[PDB]
Amino acid sequence: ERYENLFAQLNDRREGAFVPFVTLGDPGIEQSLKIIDTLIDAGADALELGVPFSDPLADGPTIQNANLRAFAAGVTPAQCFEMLALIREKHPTIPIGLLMYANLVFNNGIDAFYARCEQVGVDSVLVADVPVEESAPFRQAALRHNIAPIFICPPNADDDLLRQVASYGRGYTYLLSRSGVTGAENRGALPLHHLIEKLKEYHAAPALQGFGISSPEQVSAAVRAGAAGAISGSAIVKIIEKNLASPKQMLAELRSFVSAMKAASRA
Amino acid sequence: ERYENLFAQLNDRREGAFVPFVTLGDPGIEQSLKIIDTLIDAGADALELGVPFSDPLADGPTIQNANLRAFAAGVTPAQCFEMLALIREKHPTIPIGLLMYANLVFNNGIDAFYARCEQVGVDSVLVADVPVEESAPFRQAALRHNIAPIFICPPNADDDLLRQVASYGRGYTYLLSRSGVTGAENRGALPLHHLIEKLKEYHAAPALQGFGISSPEQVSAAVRAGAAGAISGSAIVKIIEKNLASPKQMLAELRSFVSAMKAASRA
Amino acid sequence: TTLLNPYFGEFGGMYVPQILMPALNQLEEAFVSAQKDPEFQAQFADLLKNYAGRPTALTKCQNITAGTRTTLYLKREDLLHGGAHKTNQVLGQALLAKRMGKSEIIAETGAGQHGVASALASALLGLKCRIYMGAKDVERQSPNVFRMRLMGAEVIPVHSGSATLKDACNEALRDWSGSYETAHYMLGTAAGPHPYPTIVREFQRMIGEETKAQILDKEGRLPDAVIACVGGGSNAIGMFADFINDTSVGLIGVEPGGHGIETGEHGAPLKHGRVGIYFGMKAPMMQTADGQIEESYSISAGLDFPSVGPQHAYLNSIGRADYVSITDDEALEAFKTLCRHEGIIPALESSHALAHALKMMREQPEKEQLLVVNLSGRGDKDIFTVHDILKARGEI
Amino acid sequence: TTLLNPYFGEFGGMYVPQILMPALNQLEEAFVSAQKDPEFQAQFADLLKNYAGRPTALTKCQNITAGTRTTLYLKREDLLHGGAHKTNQVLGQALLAKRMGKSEIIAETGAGQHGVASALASALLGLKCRIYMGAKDVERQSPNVFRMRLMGAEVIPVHSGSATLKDACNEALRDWSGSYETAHYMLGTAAGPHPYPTIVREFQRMIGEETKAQILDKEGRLPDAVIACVGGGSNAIGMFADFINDTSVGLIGVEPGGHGIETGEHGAPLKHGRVGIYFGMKAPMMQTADGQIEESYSISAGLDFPSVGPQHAYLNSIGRADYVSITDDEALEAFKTLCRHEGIIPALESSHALAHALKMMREQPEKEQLLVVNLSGRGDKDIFTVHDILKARGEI
Ligand SMILES: Cc1ncc(COP(=O)(O)O)c(/C=N/[C@H](Cc2c[nH]c3ccccc23)C(=O)O)c1O
Ligand SMILES: Cc1ncc(COP(=O)(O)O)c(/C=N/[C@H](Cc2c[nH]c3ccccc23)C(=O)O)c1O
Ligand SMILES: O=P(O)(O)OC[C@@H](O)CO
Ligand SMILES: O=P(O)(O)OC[C@@H](O)CO
Ligand code: NA
Ligand code: NA
Repeated sequence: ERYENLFAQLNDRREGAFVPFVTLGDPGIEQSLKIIDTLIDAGADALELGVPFSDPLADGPTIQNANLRAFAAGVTPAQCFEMLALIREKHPTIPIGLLMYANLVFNNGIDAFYARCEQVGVDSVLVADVPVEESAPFRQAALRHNIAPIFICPPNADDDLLRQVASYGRGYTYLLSRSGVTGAENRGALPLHHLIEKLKEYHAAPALQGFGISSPEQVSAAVRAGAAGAISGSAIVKIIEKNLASPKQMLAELRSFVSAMKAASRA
Repeated sequence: ERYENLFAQLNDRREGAFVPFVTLGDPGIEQSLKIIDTLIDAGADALELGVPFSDPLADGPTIQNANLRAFAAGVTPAQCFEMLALIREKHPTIPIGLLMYANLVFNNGIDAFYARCEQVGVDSVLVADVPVEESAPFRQAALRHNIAPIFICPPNADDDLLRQVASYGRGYTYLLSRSGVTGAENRGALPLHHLIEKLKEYHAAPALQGFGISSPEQVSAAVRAGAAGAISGSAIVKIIEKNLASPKQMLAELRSFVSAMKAASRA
Repeated sequence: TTLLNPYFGEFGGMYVPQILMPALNQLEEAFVSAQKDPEFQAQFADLLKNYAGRPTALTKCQNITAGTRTTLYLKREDLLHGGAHKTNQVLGQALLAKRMGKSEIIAETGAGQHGVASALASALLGLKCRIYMGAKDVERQSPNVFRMRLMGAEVIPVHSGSATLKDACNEALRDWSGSYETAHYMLGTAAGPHPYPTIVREFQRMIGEETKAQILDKEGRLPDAVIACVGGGSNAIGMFADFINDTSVGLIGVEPGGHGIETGEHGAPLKHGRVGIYFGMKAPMMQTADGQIEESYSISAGLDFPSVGPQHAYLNSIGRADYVSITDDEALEAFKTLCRHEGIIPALESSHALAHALKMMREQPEKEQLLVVNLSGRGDKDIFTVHDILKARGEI
Repeated sequence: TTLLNPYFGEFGGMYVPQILMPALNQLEEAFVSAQKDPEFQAQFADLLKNYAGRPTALTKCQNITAGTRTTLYLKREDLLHGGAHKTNQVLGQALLAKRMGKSEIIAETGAGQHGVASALASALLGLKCRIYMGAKDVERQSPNVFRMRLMGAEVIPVHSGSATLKDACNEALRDWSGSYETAHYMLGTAAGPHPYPTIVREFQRMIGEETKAQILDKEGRLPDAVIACVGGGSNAIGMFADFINDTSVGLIGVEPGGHGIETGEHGAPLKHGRVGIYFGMKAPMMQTADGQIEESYSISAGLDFPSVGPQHAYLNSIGRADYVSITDDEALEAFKTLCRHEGIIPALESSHALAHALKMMREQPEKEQLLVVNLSGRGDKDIFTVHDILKARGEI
């Protein structure tokens, strides 16, 4: 299982995971594939990949506009699964996670969605607008298709929710840095050592911290606090948007940024 | 008394009275005095004279605009009484009647108004918006100053009102041709022989028909029906307005029209 | 001769052209007979309750009076169908018009509220309605003109004089002088020739009758004073009438002070005019030294009328009621205060009454007093007027 | 785990980001405790009666049904303070927000009516209110935007997507995701995540409870059917709720058909959409084959929403309620007919419900039937929309 293998290796090396997020198909299919190949080559330990959704209610403006760009290119979920199949054929060991909105999972059949995830080699699915309280049919279909169901540990979590997330989640636990929606401009400030340690006590999947992580200093800080890694999306997407007219300057700047973030995860 | 003398003479001659109305001071003091001298010289048996009022609610557009013209010349009630005094000095025998709105009579004192009417030689006052039911203080002040109070016999009059008008009125009875407001465009059509004969039975002051009389044919018809005369205002005022830039063409046309109307009153 | 007294002391009367006296006498008789007819009372009550929505609420202000010893209630005529008290007596007059065999209605309006009321009642009861409106007010009140026309009324702009209410009243009276056989003149206030001041009072007096019952239920005693704006008089006499014999209850009428009494640009004839004869009545009015009728002014079109009903003139003369004035700027502050602190957007007319109550509270904040303001209408019609004022003052 | 069932059959649920579940659970507990608290019930009833003006009238149409065997009553929520039913449940939610220690309110609106209601309740009860509105609707509804701001609300235009309600809902939910500690999200319809469909129903159900008492008093029997428009669901569930167990009473919900169902430019997901997950619930919605959320369309901004509350979806599924659609042109004819023949200017939303009742009467004019239409709001806000339509058709 790719997540267990990843975290075992990083543990041996005294390292945390750096996990970039991009929207599949932003700004186009071909450049998106080049972007992801660059994130990996530049040091990404895992991937989080979004499927453009018409109404992304957990995303701030940076990722809203990434969705809009994918739509301007005609990106459909079917094309995203084609991309996912190719990415997996290129990179057999990297964990591939999807960040989904519920309607895209539900509307052609929950089971069929996770069956297609298994066909293309996806390792995990987070459904942003399905809390653990609603997750049963999603969890069951993920597990039935050898997909890890990812659950969110919010900073306002209580003990009953910690136990649920620890018991039902697989692969990694998504540790939310703060309230609000995605965005690099808003950095989380609450200390999370208490939640991180509770999750370990309950044998939860290793925690990756996400939301508002956009500097190497935040990556080292999440690792110093016990988290097994960090996710960064808006910060990476902002580089895409800033360089739309220079596809190769974009890859250059993506490479530089990822290496600097992954470096901060080392030790 | 000028009205009794007038009607006695016209009766001898087998004639009815033609009585023009104009607004005092329309279009100016000097031309208004020339206009009235022309009406008399052209055959008018009596005069009806209006004092410009800000809100003439018994007048249609033709006489509304005559009021506006007098106001554009600065015509005040005090100037109108100066004109009245001069007109009387020029024409000692013609009956001079005023058509007033109540507020101009009431607002410096009813008695003082009729006292000023007596000083300048006015023979009668009609107060357009004082029905006989409200007339007591007006009637008393008129009579106290040797002024005839004029009352209106409307075509919807009943017997109780006929008796009141006959008993309280002096000089002449104002026989209304129709409902509505003044205007030459709207000719009365109801036959009034019945009202005219009732007034004579009750010993009313002689009746002059007014409203919408604008042709010689209407004058002869009012006389053929028993009325002692006819009043015409809008028809005469329309000649004023049509000739504002040609003061002497106006007098020429006024002369021609009055003579034709007074002719129709003969026999 | 009349069935009822046409005068309130020296004020009132029937100063109309002789041709209109039969119509006034017929209307009086119809009214007198209606007031004794339980079938008419039952029909009028059914329309008031089930169509217009009476009884209206009596709202205690929760925030406006903080820090004072004033308790303030608002009688919510703004919640009547049509958005103002006008609907009460238009429904009564419309029923009277049908009792008399009339099939057309003539009315005039300045704010448009009585026009809206006349139109809605004519639509419901099957009468042909024509409405005179000062052409100036036609352009400022184009949305209310469209409302009237949507409900099937004809709206006739009046380009004459000040192009406001007085000028529309004139044209309506000229019209009626030649159509009284088929058309009822639906006068919009407690003014004009007898019997209108009496009929409008009796068809508005449920406002004060409900207030009295409501305040006795909520406070166990009568108000120390009831406050209403005065344009022609209807909403205030409607509030006052049931309290006239309750001599402890103050009656406060508020005239518009416009840009200030000292500017001459106001609508306050009761306190700053002179008795005259016009509009069919003997009443205080704004006039020149020579007795020409002067033009009034108010930010609120519904108060912009240079005379006042005769019963208010009489109640003032004897000291039973006290009359005051509120300027445009004071009315505007009270409009904003009600919006922000009670969530009620009041008509600019009613904002004059509120403004005087706020003054009574603020001037003597340790005086214990129980006040009722008649909120005669809602201010939806006024938000454009208010927006353009706040835009010209850099406030927004 | 919840105190109350979050689902109506398969529909409903709480499909929100995990971070919002505590706020939803807190709100549920607050509501459940409020419904057992006589002090809360007494305060809510006092605001409804003495501030908003309940009970509202039940009006028998006198003219519209001439020549048929249909008797038609109109439940007059247009006479509520604010001009629509929205005020009922905003006052309840505001009280709940204070019970919970919240000092700010977030809301969204398309027609502006829920925005006006949120603003007036926040002004009265002392909350800081911010309102999201589709920038398109901000320009079409600039007078209601100004009303909201006059009452102290902040109004935030949303340039996103269709620039209408859905887009404002999204932004409100994003906002709440980061301010739920201090701000209560005042949802404007009977939709969204549990507990909102239940709370909005229970804070609207006096509409049907009053109607039942009123119709039994006037006719001695229950209606054959009650008819309401359906945008998100609140006014219709409010009318329906007390009749759900009266199985002889038909329940008819009317969705907007826009330019015609066959054009795809409509707002009728209940009958012409497909079950999906969005807005925090599992409900019928307009979506592409791929599951992207589609844009809805209606002449009436208040019905322009591409989903529908889950209880309506459930009542349809089991056959307890029947749902139909009315096109722009049919709604417009019913708006004109009510104006001209009853003197009531209805909201364009409510004009959809009236239009279907007129169809039921006209299609079967010898069928004896007793119908109640919920007149959910007044149409003052719509007269400009209607004027520009009649101007483009040469009708005026
Ligand atoms: C909401 C509201 N409140 C108060 C008033 C003041 O009227 P009131 O003094 O009679 O209580 C008005 C007047 N609106 C006038 C009503 C009106 C019609 N004809 C009139 C003649 C004289 C004076 C007022 C009117 C309008 O529609 O414009 C009004 O619309
Ligand atoms: C007068 C009137 N009648 C009927 C409706 C339909 O609403 P309902 O189906 O809930 O009974 C509305 C909606 N007005 C919407 C209300 C709203 C706010 N947020 C929403 C989210 C979804 C659907 C509707 C809304 C607006 O203010 O624009 C309305 O203003
Ligand atoms: O965009 P940000 O704020 O980095 O949040 C991470 C998110 O995009 C993927 O989970
Ligand atoms: O204007 P006309 O219609 O002629 O009526 C007469 C009147 O002006 C004087 O009494
Ligand atoms: Na006045
Ligand atoms: Na909908």
